Amino acid sequence: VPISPIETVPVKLKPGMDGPKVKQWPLTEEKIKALVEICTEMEKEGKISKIGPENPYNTPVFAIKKKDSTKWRKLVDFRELNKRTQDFWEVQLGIPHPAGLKKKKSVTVLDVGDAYFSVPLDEDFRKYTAFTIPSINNETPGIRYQYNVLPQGWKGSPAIFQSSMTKILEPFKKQNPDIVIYQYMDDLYVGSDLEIGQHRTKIEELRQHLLRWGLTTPDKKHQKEPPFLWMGYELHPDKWTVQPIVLPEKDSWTVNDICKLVGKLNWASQIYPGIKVRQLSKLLRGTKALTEVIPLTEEAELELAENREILKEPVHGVYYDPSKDLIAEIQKQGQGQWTYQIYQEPFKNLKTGKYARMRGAHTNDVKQLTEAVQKITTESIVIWGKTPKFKLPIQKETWETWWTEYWQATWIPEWEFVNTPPLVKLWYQLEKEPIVGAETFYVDGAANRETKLGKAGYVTNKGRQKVVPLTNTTNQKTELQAIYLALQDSGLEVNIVTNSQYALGIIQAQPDKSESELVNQIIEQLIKKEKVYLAWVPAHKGIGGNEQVDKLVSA
Amino acid sequence: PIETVPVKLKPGMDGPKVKQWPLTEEKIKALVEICTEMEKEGKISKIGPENPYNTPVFAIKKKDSTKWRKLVDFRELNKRTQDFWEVQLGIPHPAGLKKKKSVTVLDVGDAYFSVPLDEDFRKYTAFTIPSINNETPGIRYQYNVLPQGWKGSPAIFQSSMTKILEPFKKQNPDIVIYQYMDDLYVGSDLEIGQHRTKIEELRQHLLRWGLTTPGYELHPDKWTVQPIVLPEKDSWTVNDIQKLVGKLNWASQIYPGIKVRQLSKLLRGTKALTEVIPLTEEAELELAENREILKEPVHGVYYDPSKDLIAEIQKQGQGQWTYQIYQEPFKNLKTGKYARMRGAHTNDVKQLTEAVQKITTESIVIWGKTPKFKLPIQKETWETWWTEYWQATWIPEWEFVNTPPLVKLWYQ
DNA sequence: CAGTCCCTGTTCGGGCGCC
RNA sequence: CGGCGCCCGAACAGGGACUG
Ligand SMILES: Cc1ccnc2c1NC(=O)c1cccnc1N2C1CC1
Repeated sequence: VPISPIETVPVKLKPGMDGPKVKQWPLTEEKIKALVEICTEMEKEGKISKIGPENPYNTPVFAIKKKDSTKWRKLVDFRELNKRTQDFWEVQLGIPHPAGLKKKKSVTVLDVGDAYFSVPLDEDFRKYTAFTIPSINNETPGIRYQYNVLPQGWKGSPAIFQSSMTKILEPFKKQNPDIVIYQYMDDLYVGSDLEIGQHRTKIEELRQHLLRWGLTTPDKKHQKEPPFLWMGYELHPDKWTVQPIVLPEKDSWTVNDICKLVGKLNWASQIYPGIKVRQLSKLLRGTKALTEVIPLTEEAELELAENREILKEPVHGVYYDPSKDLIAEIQKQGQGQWTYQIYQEPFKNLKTGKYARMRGAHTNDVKQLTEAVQKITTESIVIWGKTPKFKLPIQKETWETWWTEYWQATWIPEWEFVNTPPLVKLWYQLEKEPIVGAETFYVDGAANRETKLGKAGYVTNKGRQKVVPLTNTTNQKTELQAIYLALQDSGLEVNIVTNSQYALGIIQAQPDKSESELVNQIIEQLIKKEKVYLAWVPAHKGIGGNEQVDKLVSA
Repeated sequence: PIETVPVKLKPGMDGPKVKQWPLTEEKIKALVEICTEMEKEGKISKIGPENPYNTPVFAIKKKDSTKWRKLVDFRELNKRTQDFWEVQLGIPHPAGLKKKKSVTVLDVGDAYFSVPLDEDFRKYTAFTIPSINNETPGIRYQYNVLPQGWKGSPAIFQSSMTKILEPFKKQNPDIVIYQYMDDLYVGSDLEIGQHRTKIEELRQHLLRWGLTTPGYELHPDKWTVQPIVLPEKDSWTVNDIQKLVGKLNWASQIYPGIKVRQLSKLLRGTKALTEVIPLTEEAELELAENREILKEPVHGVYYDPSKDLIAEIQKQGQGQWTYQIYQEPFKNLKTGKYARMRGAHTNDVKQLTEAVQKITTESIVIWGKTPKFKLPIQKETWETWWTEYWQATWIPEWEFVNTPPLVKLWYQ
């Protein structure tokens, strides 16, 4: 008989399946003789057992290596058993963001020893565990065994651990509403606004409650260690910061250097305001080999520069104060890049960040702002569970004009104006009605699918015509092309009639920037005009100068 | 100690494994206090990692209500029981419900909490209450009684319902009673005072039969259909004839007797857009024959029970929204328009949310079925706030569209 | 009535960043 | 071996327009 620590989880098996039987695959020769003994150790502690007849089960060994260890750690591979074991609802849903933590007067960390081996495996599943691995080289054929606890690299080890642990902490928590625990892996972090000694009181009284279930918590544990080091973070009860970032100054630039660079910049971007990755992100476009050679452009270096000066001085985030409003203010950084800061007391930030993402073939600043505001609301709900008040570089009239005209449903939550140039503007508007006494251009363009060849041109009410031959083009491009013509050749006010539903869709959504140089040009002309009314009619309905245009362009 | 109708996820498919979306602290609190109270009542109970299934949950306040209602998005579960409920037990849909001078919707879902649930099925009601900032892990439950918003819940409670209602239905044979999910639709042609009284009376029926019921009135006899209509004009600019002809071409996708031929010839030269062009008579007669073809009913449009309904919504500006319900393109079972809804002139997502709800409601009152929406909105926008404006106990099916407007002219 | 193209617009498998 | 953030490249849905 062994003994019985803590409530067990009913692990089942994927219906219509049974335990694995496998041949061994290579692992290094020196250290593995050690586990032959180590196995006998576990025999006495309750972590292993065996039976001869009853196990049709066998498992191999394949591993991954870790830096920074002063002693060696044994391991076993259930990968075949893994693939054969029921799925769980995973407990690690991701991690809290430091900026989301409420400020706590006292914060300690207990580290659980024998954490995984401190948890009882499901009685009946215990059977499925049996495994075998080479002695030193080998001598006699061998022997085998089963696991009585949570096995390394098994799925339920993390799920069931986390849940069991949770169950244990629950009564302590309920008897202690104002303590605050958070569990990451095998570490617990406790905190309170109580006084320093009654705090250490509850720290031991909890090591008690953990012990009563058999969870060992040593005293190398440190109140005298915070800042705590967690996932790139440095955490003090009062303030948090990213762990220190090293930016390569290397003269030799390979695309993989720029990659690691960028990753470092974004991670910096959660705290250091105003990080721009754009040109560095441009280098990465469409490269075949990760080892290729690339030079830095003046832009990418000027960015790298401004960024180096941002990283120069250090900085820290505060924590969240639920009593006070959340404030998110966004500044336009240009070239479709955006930055935002989220703070509560002015000039003290919880966090910063970028929104650089260019969405769509043709877009504009209002849209991009709307998007950033959305990204940011989401981030705010995950972290603080509420939406910030927004401070935005856009006139309430600008915005009102946009959202109220746009065909899609669109919205920004409660927000106010900040005059912090550059201000976000709409660079042109199309008229809602035809313009009297403006010349009227009927436009067309056409291309032939086979020859990829075509022409773009127009006819007007004034008698004015044009047809321009064009090479290596498409039907869409010619229709854009014709509108471009009508713009270049027209005065400050103009009505343009197009039968291209495509082109009309683009211009009508009022883009200020495009991937397409031609659209960019159309845009530039659009911005130069005083009044532009752009209309659509169906093709080959014999309409207007379009039947006339159609003949001339289609000829 | 009563029976339990076994239930099965229809063949081949597993339990819903869908992720819980982040909640606001407001709503996480309301859910926590509701589930802890519901645990105490043994309605639901805690679960482990051995249950790998999930349905999303959130909370809402019904229209003009300050009380938090829990709401589960059972759509994936509802699909695999979809076959359970649809093939096994049917609810005949009153074609008269729509003809009532009034229809009230009472929320009877609480009743479902009486009945036990098949013990083998319960692992499929699994839901996580999320935590702010991932501070705690999720609080996970599963359902002991008949879970609200699942379609099996009104299916299994069918007998009991027909029972509790039969006194009233018998005593009041002329009142029409429909049941769609957690909601019961009760309607009558009675003058409104005594209607509201008969509703109070029914509230009493379920009250003394062991039910609680946390305005709801509708007016289906007054529901109007939006016809397509060409403008009445004195003088036509070129631009007028152009917009006319193009619109006319679309409408002719719907009604085939339309001809643009003579109006097209009206557009012949290259003329200034704003020039005023007189209408030839042959075209004038073609146009008038068109306004005519546009007052009739579209050939061959009738509801087909087997097909899903589809609703399309267009944003028309200044608070107006147009919609169309159809099972096949261009054959519309209904077209309509909304204006000055809550959110008008300030929040589009709120207005659209409202719209989706009114459309779903008529869709249920009319075919006893919720439509699948094509929503004129970006995906991300919608997901974020729609969760904020929702007052309904059900959740339609939706997908997202971008349609720069040439179909917008379902309105002037 | 099929079968070709040109646009635009989310989903899924390939490297950095944080464990 | 695994999640998250991002960037990079490939496969499907909507729409347009041509081949008799
Ligand atoms: C890494 C971590 C993750 C989540 N929460 C905490 C911590 N550790 C802290 O350093 C911490 C710091 C300040 C406030 N709360 C903290 N705590 C919470 C327990 C009071």
